[PDB]
Amino acid sequence: YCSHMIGSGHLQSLQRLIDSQMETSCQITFEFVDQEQLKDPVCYLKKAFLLVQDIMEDTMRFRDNTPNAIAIVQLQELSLRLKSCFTKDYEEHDKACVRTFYETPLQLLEKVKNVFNETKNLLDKDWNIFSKNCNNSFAECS
Amino acid sequence: EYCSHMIGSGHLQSLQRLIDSQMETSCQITFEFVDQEQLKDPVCYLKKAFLLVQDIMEDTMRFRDNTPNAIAIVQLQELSLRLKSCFTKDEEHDKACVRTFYETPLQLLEKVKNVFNETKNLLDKDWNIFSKNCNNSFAEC
Amino acid sequence: YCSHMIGSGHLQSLQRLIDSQMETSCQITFEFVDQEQLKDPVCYLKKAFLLVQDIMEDTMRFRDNTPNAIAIVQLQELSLRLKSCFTKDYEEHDKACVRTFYETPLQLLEKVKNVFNETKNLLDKDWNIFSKNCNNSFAECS
Amino acid sequence: EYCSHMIGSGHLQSLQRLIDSQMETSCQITFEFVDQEQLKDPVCYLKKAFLLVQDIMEDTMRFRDNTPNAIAIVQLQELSLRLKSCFTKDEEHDKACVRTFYETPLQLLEKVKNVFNETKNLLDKDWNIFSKNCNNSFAEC
Amino acid sequence: EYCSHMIGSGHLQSLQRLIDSQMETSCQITFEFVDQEQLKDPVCYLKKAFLLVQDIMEDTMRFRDNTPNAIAIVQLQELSLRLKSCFTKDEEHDKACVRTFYETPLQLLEKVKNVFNETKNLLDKDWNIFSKNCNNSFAEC
Amino acid sequence: YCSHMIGSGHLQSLQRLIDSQMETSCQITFEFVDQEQLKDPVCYLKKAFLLVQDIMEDTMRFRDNTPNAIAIVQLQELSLRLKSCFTKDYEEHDKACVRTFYETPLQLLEKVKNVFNETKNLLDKDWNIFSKNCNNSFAECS
Amino acid sequence: VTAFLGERVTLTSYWRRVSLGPEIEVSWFKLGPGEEQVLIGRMHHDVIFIEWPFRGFFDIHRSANTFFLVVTAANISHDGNYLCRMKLGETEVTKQEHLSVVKPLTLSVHSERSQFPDFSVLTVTCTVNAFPHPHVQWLMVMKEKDGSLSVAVDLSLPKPWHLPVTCVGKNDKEEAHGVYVSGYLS
Amino acid sequence: VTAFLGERVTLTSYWRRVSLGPEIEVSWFKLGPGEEQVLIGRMHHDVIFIEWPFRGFFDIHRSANTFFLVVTAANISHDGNYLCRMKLGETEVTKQEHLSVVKPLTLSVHSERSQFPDFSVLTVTCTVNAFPHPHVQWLMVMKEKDGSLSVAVDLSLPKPWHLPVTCVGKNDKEEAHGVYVSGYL
Amino acid sequence: VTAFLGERVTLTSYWRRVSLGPEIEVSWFKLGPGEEQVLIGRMHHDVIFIEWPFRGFFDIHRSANTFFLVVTAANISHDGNYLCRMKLGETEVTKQEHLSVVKPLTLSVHSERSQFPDFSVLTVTCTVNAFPHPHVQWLMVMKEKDGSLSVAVDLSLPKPWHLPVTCVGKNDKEEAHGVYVSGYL
Amino acid sequence: VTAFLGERVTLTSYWRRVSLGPEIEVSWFKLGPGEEQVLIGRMHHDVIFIEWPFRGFFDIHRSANTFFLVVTAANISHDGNYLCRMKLGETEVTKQEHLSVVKPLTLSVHSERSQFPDFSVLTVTCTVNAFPHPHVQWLMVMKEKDGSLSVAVDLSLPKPWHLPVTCVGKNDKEEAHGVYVSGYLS
Amino acid sequence: VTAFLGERVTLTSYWRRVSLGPEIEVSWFKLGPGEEQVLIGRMHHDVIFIEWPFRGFFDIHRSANTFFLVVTAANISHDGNYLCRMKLGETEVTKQEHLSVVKPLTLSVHSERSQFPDFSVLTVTCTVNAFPHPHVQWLMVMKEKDGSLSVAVDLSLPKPWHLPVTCVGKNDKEEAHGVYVSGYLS
Amino acid sequence: VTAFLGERVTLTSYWRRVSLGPEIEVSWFKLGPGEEQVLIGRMHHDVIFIEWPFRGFFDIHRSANTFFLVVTAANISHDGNYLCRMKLGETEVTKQEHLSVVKPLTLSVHSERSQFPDFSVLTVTCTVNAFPHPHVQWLMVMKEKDGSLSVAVDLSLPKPWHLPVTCVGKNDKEEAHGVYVSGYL
Ligand SMILES: *[C@@H]1O[C@H](CO)[C@@H](O[C@@H]2O[C@H](CO)[C@@H](O[C@@H]3O[C@H](CO)[C@@H](O)[C@H](O)[C@@H]3O)[C@H](O)[C@H]2NC(C)=O)[C@H](O)[C@H]1NC(C)=O
Ligand SMILES: *[C@@H]1O[C@H](CO)[C@@H](O[C@@H]2O[C@H](CO)[C@@H](O[C@@H]3O[C@H](CO)[C@@H](O)[C@H](O)[C@@H]3O)[C@H](O)[C@H]2NC(C)=O)[C@H](O)[C@H]1NC(C)=O
Repeated sequence: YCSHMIGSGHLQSLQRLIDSQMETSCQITFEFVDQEQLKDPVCYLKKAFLLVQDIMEDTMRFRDNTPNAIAIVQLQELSLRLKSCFTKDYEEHDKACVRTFYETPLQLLEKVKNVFNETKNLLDKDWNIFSKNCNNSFAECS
Repeated sequence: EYCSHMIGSGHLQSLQRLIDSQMETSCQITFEFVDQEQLKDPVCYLKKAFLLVQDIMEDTMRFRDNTPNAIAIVQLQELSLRLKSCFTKDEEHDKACVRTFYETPLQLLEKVKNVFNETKNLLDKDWNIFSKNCNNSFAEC
Repeated sequence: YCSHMIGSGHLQSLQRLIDSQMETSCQITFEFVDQEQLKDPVCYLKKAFLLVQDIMEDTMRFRDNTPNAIAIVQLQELSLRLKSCFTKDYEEHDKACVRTFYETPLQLLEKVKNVFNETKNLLDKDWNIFSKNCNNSFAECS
Repeated sequence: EYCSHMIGSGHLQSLQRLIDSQMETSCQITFEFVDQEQLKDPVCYLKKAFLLVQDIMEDTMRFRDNTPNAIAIVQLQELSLRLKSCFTKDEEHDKACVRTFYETPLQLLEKVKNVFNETKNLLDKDWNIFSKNCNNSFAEC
Repeated sequence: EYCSHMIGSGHLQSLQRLIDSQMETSCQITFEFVDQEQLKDPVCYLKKAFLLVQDIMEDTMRFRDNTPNAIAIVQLQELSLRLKSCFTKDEEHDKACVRTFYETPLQLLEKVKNVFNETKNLLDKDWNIFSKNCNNSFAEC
Repeated sequence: YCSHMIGSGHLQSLQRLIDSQMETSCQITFEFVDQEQLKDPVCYLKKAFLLVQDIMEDTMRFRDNTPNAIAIVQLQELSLRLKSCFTKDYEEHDKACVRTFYETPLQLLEKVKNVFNETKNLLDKDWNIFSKNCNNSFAECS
Repeated sequence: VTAFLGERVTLTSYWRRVSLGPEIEVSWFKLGPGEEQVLIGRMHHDVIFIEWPFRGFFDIHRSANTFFLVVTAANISHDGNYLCRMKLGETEVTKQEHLSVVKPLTLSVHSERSQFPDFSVLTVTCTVNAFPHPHVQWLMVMKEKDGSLSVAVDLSLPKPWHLPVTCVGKNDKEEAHGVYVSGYLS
Repeated sequence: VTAFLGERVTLTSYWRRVSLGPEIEVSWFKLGPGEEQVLIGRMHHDVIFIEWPFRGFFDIHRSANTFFLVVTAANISHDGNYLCRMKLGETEVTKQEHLSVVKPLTLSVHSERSQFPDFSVLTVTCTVNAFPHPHVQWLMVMKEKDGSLSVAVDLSLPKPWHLPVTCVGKNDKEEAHGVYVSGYL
Repeated sequence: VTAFLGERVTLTSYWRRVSLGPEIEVSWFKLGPGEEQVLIGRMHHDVIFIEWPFRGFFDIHRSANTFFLVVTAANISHDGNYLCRMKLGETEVTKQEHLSVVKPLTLSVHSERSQFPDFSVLTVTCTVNAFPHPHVQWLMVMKEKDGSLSVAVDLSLPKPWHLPVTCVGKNDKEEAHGVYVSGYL
Repeated sequence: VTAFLGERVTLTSYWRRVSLGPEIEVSWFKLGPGEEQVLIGRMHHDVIFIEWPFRGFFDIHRSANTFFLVVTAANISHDGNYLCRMKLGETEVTKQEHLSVVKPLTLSVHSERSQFPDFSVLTVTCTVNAFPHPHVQWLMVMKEKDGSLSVAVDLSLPKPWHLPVTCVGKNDKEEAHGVYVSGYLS
Repeated sequence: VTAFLGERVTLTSYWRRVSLGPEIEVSWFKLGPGEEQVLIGRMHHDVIFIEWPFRGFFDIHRSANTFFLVVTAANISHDGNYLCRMKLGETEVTKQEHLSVVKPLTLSVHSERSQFPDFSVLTVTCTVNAFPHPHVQWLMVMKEKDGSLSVAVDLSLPKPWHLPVTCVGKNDKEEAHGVYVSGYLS
Repeated sequence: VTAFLGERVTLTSYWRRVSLGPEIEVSWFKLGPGEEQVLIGRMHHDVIFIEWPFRGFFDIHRSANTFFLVVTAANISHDGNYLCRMKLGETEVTKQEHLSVVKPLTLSVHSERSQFPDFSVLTVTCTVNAFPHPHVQWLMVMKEKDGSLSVAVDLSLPKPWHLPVTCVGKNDKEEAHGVYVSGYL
């Protein structure tokens, strides 16, 4: 039942955010999963996804009551549900396998989209996928 | 007479749709624009501001081709191409009265929106307004 | 009776001392009343006079038994009498309102003569003049 | 013959009256006079000493005009003016045999008194004494 | 043929008598001799060594005239004078193959004794031995 | 009986040692009686002689069983006897009146010969000569 | 721009097209005399390198399309014109800036009395050190190590001294006064 | 981060929310031992001021929510921990970065023959001056002014001298070899 | 007495009786704290000898009953009390004089604008170097090598800068003003 | 002979006739350029005197017929030819010696990476200080105060760095290698 | 006059008419070479001022009609002629004085023995430093910083040394002897 | 032995038996106070090595059973006791020598006349700088840098000055005289 928790309409809105942002040299600092340190395809996503949600509040922001601002609140509402399709692992590992990037906002959104797109894809195959205790795979990161 | 009916309400809306769309950040950029303090007259301010806006959009506002916003820009440039006729030209004062602003893109779009909106309102009031040759005002700069 | 304590013959001898001294560049140091600090005409003289007497012993000196040496002893004898026409004031003020001068001996004698001449003059008017307690007028000096 | 009776006893007295009169002090002054050591002969010593004394009184001994002492000096200069005849002159040795003394005025007057007194006594003994030409003695200096 | 019978046993004895006689000390001296390492061939080694020994004795081994040892030296020089004929000569290599030894006199006499003794033994074996011209061997040095 | 303790044959052997040594620049250090410090002809010899014997062992050396080596042993044998013709003086003075020389071995032997020759000569005159207590004459040396 | 001595100051330049920042080969220069161009430092893809002479005195950094030449601490030598040349491929664009350095003037007054023939002639002295244009004047040039300019003037006052007396010093539009009022003695 | 000697280097800090850049009161420190704080410089609303001690050695500049600390030219002194204090009103956030400065090692070889009791013992010397961790060893600590660390080792070879001989020097992962092949005599 | 820096100065003492000058054994001292005595020089029968420390700085000469102590060129060190000891046989008389040395004040004004948090606060500085008593105050201590005393004061002016501003400096009775009228920008 | 830097070294000479030692008037010289002869020191009857210039650097002593010129401590200046002239009466004999001084080479290797336009080009440096003949070479001149000779060579390696890389240094027959194996970072 | 080195010395002058002292404008000079006149100091009405060069080295003071030029401490440079010019109104009078400075001679004797070919030749040395005229002589020129003059002489004595030996040194009329009596060794 | 300053000097030691020279392990020391040992150099089989401190100042060489210690140029420092340690196997013999360095005395005479209270007292001065034992006295200690000892004496002569006056200086047996005959004035 988690396979169709993430609606297709959600990726549609995200694509709009991307295709609706202005192109510039501008660059910012944001937290995100260290891809090199955490290479396991499944645990990487599980962690990447949970991370995006904390990041989303203060990173992806728009004027209140705008089409995009609504798109963001919808993505948050979506997570409140998903909170069940994931199992708690451990608190030590929050901020583990995480690094920092200094890159353009468009490049961030591309990462966020990519994370939502792959996440949805994996869920379609198996809705029980993100119940995994990745504690051991988190341990390698530093 | 025909200038009054060119800048459509719809154009101002799309500009707002671009602004509302933009993501808020501390990011700042340098762009050319009219120095409001250096040249304070409102009528001439719009007059010169406009000539910059046309060269501005090319380098400043960019979106992936065929996106709602990229298309929105094309509608504005076309609008501007025909509009140049409704304005009298006084080109020596180019590079004069222009100052560089280090400001966020939102502040920019707000400046551009302000120009188009102020323009529309002023044109509606008078289609013959822009016969003035503020060459003297430019000298004040 | 003090008005005619100072004989005219005394000033006569003093004038001789002056007109009988040799003119030179020579200069000496002697004590004398500070004229600027003590400006009161009456107390200035009372103090100037008493001061001249101590000064006279060691300042105005001549070969023993000469006309001038006698003139000096006569001036001293004159004072021993005057000691009554003056009233004691205070001992603090001895060496108060007094300064030092570096000038020629002739200039000293001119000062001494001047002091005797004015003193005699004031006494002629009032013989009770130098009974004044000038303690207060001495206090200003420094 | 006439030289013997010129320097009066009265003149020596007045000189003493000036000396007795002077006030005693540490004061010292520089004056020109004959160097006694450099030229030791007593007869020639008085001879030269005299020529200096005449130029000396003008600059050295001064008193207010018409005082007993100022007049006393005039009596001595007059005395000296006529006396020059009783002395034979040998002028080249001028500036020679003269030394500067830094001494008290009393010491000076004593030197001058000594000269006049020694002179009078020596003249009384011999009026013809000063025929000698000590040019040789001056060379000793 | 005649060379075989020249170096008498008696000569070797006297050399030993000089050696046995010498007083033992740490004393060391510098003398010229053939470098054994530089030229290793035994037959040529004796050949050159000999030419040096003749110039050597004059400067090296000295005794008071007419002493048993001084006379002993004379018998050796005479022996050497006639011996030169039994040796073929190859003089350019003089100053070549000679090295300086800083060694005790006993070590020297032992070197000289060794030469004469080795010589005698080798001559006895062959009187015709010293026809070789080791000019090539000298070049090896 | 000490006069003919030192045979003539002994000096003969010593002369041979000298005339049988090689002449060189070589020089060595050896102890020997200070001639200047100890000038007394009799005590000088008595001390010079006793000194030569200690010196002889390690100074005058030759290959074992050679003519000269034998000559040395004979000189030592000679001393073992003479030990009676001399009287003990004092032990303080051993190494007193002694100095060091840096000279050729031939010059040493000349000194040794000279010492044996003069010693024999003095003994011929008086065989009781070397019974003298020279302690006092040793004292001057330093 | 204008900046005072020792202060941090920044000259800026930028690339018209806002899309590009790191891609631009930035290079700042120092206009010496005779239109000489002394390379201060460079930047490209956020790899900055300052020539060793200017090292520590100048730095370059970027934010989006804008490029900054930061003067860590300005000195009088830095007064002059600078140049930023930006290049994308074969096309190049140039911007020119004039940094005017200023050293706030220092007006100093002091006096000393004649020692001969008497002690009656008092001479007050007014000295003003500033940059770029010091100037001193009484109301009736030396170079320093800093690179600044000192200049001074004297005034002689016979007794009676007509005090007070004022001297006017100024650095262009900057200005200050120095007034000698009374002596120590009288 | 890691950087070599003399090179330019930048440490970064940032504000969590991307909305704010200038509003943040940024201030960088140099952490001495005991995590003691030495003020390098401050920034606020793009007005920067570096303390005179660090002037010319360090600079601060901003881009969006990011805050840069620029090391003009790094020296050994700079190696250590740095701390950024970002304050907005009553809230304050601290971010810590570690700058590791490195001086490329310099391996040197040199030999000497014993002068007593003989000239038969050859002692070859391998010297490696690096930072932070120089190391030398033969195959069979002194402090400099620049702040680096020199270390050396000797190898004694009795006659006959077994050559070649190799010494391995290295600075952590950096590494180089020195080989004495033959003597002059 | 009072004298300025570098100038020539003379303190005097004298004998009570005018009869005697040369006979008196004159000797001058420099009184350090605690009225301690440091011998400057002596005089007797016109034979003078100055101690080598003070040689060239001080001299003694006589005129009649008077005795002069000449300061060739006065420096701040000389400021203090001096004591003359005049001895004739068994009697001895002491006379004390005070030399006050003065360095004409030097009033200087200079300004700077704050570099943090903004460039809006102008701090003007008034510096007065004098002796013995420098003093500075705005209208609204360091020791030098020459021995003088420098003192300064700062005045902060928030925008808008209320100019002119006057600072009053003075050295006892000596006095001068400094006025900052306008900035460069 | 051959001797290394700082070592004690002795040149010798002697008199043919072994009977005589002190009688010989010995005198050593230092062959400067142009067949110049600089008197080092003398000896006769065991009375030695070294000229003050060489004092402490050279000494003379004798043992029998042999004469020794001792170099207390050799320096590069001492490399050259020496001369001993012995005289007995009017006849003289001369001996010549060549002292070759040597300073064991010092091979040093080190690297530093480009700071612009990137950090990809690593340049290793090979420096060899020796005497008399230093020589450096990569396998793909300055004078020191000691009197020695330093020489060095550089090698530029674009990434990928083809490490290891070897440099060969040598002093005539003396030789040593320096190999840079790996960088600190990668 | 004559005065020794370091001593205080006074040159004097005076005004004929004994009535006047302060009224006279006194001025002392220093006669350099070529009849040059270097103003030392001045005085008038008891206001004295010494030119800064001579400051501390010279001082002027008065007593009645007499004027004094005091040399605080004499040095060799001060040897020469001085000039005092007194002026009352337009008329002037001049006095000239010659200050002869003297540095008491210093006679020093010492020896050293030959180091080659033997130790038999003893060379004694006699050195005399004085001013103005030093002179040394055995019985069988350098300038110092003080301004004085040093001069010395040597004597070679082959063994037997004919000691004692005397050297005579003198500064004009001043004189002293130095006698080497016996060596340390014999 | 005894030697003068700057001269070359040699101390000697030797082996008792004349048979052995090279075999002996020779080593010389410089005896500081307390008979403490400072190693100068060693020799064995004609291989010599001087410690770097004494390098150039001292050398060792051998001739037969003798062992020389050569002082290139002697200075005052060298004066003292030296000790030679000669070792052969289990036996060891020590020989001690004393080097007395001497600096030829330098006698100097110089005079001054009193400057106070008058110029009547002439004080002549006799100065003798020698080593090891300088001595001065009139007929009627300071240490230098070279290590020698200077001493002087003053003689006061009231007017009339009784001249000549003689001062006798000497360094042990070495001796010289100084005579002041007349003044300049
Ligand atoms: C102000 O005046 C005083 C003197 O009243 C000066 O102090 C004195 O300065 C001199 C040298 O300038 C000192 O003498 C020196 O002694 C040293 C050895 O200690 C010597 O090497 C020098 O050649 C010189 O002779 C003297 O000791 C010192 N103090 C006193 C009390 O005499 C002072 O220098 C003057 N200036 C200033 C700025 O204070
Ligand atoms: C007298 O002779 C002695 C030696 O017997 C001299 O003392 C020695 O002097 C040398 C240098 O002149 C010292 O060596 C020096 O070491 C320093 C480092 O501490 C170094 O920088 C120098 O290059 C030099 O190598 C030596 O330590 C010293 N003492 C001893 C016992 O060796 C002395 O200099 C001679 N002259 C005098 C006036 O004493």
